[PDB]
Amino acid sequence: TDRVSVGNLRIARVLYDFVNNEALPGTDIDPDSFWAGVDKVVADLTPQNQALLNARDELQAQIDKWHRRRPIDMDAYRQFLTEIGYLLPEPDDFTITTSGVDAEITTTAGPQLVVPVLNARFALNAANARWGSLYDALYGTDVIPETDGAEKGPTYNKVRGDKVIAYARKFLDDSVPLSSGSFGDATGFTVQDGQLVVALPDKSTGLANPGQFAGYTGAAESPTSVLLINHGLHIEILIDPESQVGTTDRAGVKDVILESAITTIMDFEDSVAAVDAADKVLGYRNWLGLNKGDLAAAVRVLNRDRNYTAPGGGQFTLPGRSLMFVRNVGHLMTNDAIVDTDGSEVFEGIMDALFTGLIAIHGLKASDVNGPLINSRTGSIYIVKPKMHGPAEVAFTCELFSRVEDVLGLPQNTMKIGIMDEERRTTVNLKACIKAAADRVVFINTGFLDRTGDEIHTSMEAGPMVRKGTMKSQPWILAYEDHNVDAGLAAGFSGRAQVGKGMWTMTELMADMVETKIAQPRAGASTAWVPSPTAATLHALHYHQVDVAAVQQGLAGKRRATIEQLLTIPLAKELAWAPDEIREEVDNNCQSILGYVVRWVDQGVGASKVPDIHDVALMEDRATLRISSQLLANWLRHGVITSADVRASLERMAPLVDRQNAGDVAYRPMAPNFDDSIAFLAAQELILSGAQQPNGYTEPILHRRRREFKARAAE
Ligand SMILES: O=C(O)c1cc2cc(Cl)sc2[nH]1
Ligand SMILES: [Mg+2]
Ligand SMILES: [Mg+2]
Ligand SMILES: [Mg+2]
Repeated sequence: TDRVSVGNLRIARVLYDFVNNEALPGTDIDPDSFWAGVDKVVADLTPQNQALLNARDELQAQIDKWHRRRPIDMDAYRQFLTEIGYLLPEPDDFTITTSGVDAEITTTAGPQLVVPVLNARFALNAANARWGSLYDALYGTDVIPETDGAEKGPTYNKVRGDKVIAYARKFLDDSVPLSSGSFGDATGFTVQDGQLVVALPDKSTGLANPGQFAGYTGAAESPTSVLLINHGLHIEILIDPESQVGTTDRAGVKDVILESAITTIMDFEDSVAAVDAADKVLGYRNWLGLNKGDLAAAVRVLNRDRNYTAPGGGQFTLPGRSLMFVRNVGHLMTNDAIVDTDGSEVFEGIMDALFTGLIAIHGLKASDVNGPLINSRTGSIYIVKPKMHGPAEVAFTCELFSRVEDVLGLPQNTMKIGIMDEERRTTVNLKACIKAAADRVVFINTGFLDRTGDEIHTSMEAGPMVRKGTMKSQPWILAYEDHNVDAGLAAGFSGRAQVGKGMWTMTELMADMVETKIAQPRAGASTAWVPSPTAATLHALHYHQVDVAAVQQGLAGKRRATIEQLLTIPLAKELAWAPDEIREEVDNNCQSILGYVVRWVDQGVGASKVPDIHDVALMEDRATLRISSQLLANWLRHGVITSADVRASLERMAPLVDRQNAGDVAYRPMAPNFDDSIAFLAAQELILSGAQQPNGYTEPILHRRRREFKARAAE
């Protein structure tokens, strides 16, 4: 065929081989029984999966027709959504009962990294990013300005280094204050009677709160490092007077190390391009290596844990790696990794649950067959499930997980669930969605891109929508952000599960990140997404300056969003825009699509630093495609713009995207032979067919074009 027959299934040999030879050994699950369970799970769960997808289509069909007869009566609109089953009754108050959850999630607040699992070295970097140098972060980025004269160059600018040092000293004052004086005047550190004691030029002092002293290394009389704790996060003062930086430091300090990326999401969904059996296996194989703890790539090796000395005691170890979640794909797509007897593809999410769940077994244990490094410490498996619509699709995820756990021979509720709030039918039924996963949920979060794509698609027929930039401050999205935090805290998330907020996408603009991203913890988010290990470290500053626990209890019991605000469709007003503004918005959207699409389709890259139309480096996932294509399809549908406008724009934008990828040998230009670039045709189709797509999802077209490209590369 060539495939492996097991019941109604025809399994791609690469997958069959990978599973039996690499993933199964060490798990004590008998191969023939694993494959029987797979057959059974797929046979039993496929019908309901399909039933859900159909229900999505029926609802959207009803809304499309409703809008085609029309301001908007919100009373009648709201009651329509209730009649059809879109808006469901808000259940009574409850508290989640999820148990066996790691410390990283229950108690601590901090940055959360996301990385495409298909890139080993990015995945490895993310795992080791649990601890990072603040000096390197401050020195290498624009947090410390190049004026003056702190300009960066080949040589080490000693002027810049002093700025870094002073910056770090201040942070210490702010986060672990001394009873008198400041770290900036320190001459040394000693450990007397299980207390940190700091040497001043005048006298000496202790911590204003001695309980913030976590541990140390070396002799108590002359420590090689000091370990501090604040708001659950650790701070390490590396002390070494013989160091280059140390010789010039008043107290011999070499560096300050911050606990940064507390948890990481290894991503199988929107940051990766994976359209067939071969791609899935490359992804499963890295997930395997991460869980074994033996993954290593050729630039290297997962960092082992960090050992310290307790204040008045023996040794203790702290986790050196970021706690790994995995984002499986959602309920939509199928993949040829497995087909049935009639040749139709199996649902890709069901597959991920089985395989990523199986592979995750190796991370619950350290052995010669399971590999040396453990992930979860409380025996959990953390799966973020994206793009769910409403509480019934959450319950289906519960059931899927529950069924997988039987096949894997795991205790029930082993497989925990991160509910991404990124679709409108979830937003407005959020409390119900959490309720359906009440014994499994460990995470909710919000974002911009997917949610705004769905916003636009759901109300496609209602009229033209505001510009993408404008969306970020519209009533619905402000309500959506608050209503998430509120639903969460009301379900008892504080001290139990993460409340997360979106990615900082501008990877070179770190000064701005430090200035503004502090808004997310101030809004009571226990975690938020960062695009790099450097960003994780800088964002960790915010959890020191903000007591997320304190903020969360202050927000307790508040109902800051109304259903009316959630349901306020972002229609543009009359007149609204001038020609030049319209063209500018089209260009920006065609550049966004083209810029991301060309690397996805031509090179199978789903996450990278893509310069936007103003050459700013952005790190967005595939959901950039959905928001951009839906906005244009919306503008197209209501005659704000034409198909020829869109094509003229794609043709204008293409050569810029081309020259923006000049430093690439494997890059192939889209201009001037437009109609012969699979990437180009993919970008054009995403728009002109955008309105027909199920909920505006881009994967159907995208996967097919990537398949088409790989097929032409087979000759
Ligand atoms: O929501 C976003 O903008 C966003 C998500 C992800 C995942 C990555 Cl890996 S990079 C990235 N950006
Ligand atoms: Mg998304
Ligand atoms: Mg405090
Ligand atoms: Mg439709």
